[PDB]
Amino acid sequence: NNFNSITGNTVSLPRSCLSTIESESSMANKKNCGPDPYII
Amino acid sequence: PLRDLDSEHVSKIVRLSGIIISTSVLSSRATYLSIMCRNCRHTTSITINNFNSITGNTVSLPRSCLSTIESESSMANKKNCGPDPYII
Amino acid sequence: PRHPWKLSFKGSFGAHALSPRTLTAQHLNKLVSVEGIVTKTSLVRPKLIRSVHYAAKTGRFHYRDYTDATTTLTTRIPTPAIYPTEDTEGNKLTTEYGYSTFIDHQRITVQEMPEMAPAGQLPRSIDVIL
Amino acid sequence: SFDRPEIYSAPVLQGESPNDDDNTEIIKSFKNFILEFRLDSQFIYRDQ
Ligand SMILES: [Zn+2]
Repeated sequence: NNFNSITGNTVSLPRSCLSTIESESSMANKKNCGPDPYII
Repeated sequence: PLRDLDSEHVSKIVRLSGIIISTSVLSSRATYLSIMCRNCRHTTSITINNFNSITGNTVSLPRSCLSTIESESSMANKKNCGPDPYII
Repeated sequence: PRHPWKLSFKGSFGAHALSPRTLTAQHLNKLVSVEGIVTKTSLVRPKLIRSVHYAAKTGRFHYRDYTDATTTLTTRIPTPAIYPTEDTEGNKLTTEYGYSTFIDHQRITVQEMPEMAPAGQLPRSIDVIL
Repeated sequence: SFDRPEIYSAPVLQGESPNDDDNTEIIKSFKNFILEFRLDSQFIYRDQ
């Protein structure tokens, strides 16, 4: 909701996958997705 | 004799006698392994002829994809495959 | 009596009948009909779709398919597969030009028509990939 | 869409004089030991 910034990505894609820190699923099937794994 | 081994014998050939208490099960070490990049799909082969090291991977999978540094293809289609991208 | 069939559209578009000035970000991911003038056209360039290679040691032909984001309407996970110069066993590959497929690609610029454009303002344009 | 450039070599000149600590000379001496050693009257390592 904020577009005030210029020459800056004040909001960007997260630097690592958010599945691990959330731990949403009980199974949770060392696995690392990598830096900047998200695709728009 | 086994108790007369010294630091002067380190990394040198020694002849020594004794009795054997245990023989472990056979482990499988890789001599030739063909590896492929995870997303890049670059194909590489690693040949290992040395197996003396214990408790250590003296030869391991490369930490980054080797396609970029080689630059073997003229097209070369910033793209980074990631840390440890290779799969045996 | 093999290439997949494509679709073209005609008729009234309503609110989607626009001009390069009238194109806004609310029209993104929507089918739009845009009238204007062509100002710039690029060189027609072939784009490699499938590369065919020959391994002389085994005497076999291999191939690799390439896609980009402009080919599909839906986004896909970008898997950039490099141009193969080895087979899986390490034998040298030679490119088989003429067995590979290249699809023609162009980019044009469509600016709003000088009679439908305001008389003092700088014109607005948009790139179209063909 | 071109292929690899290839790198290859061929021996032409004599080069520098061989050195005993060089790996190639050690390999050659080991090869000569394998081929030419005689225990009593036989090439034991070659036959082995
Ligand atoms: Zn790669």
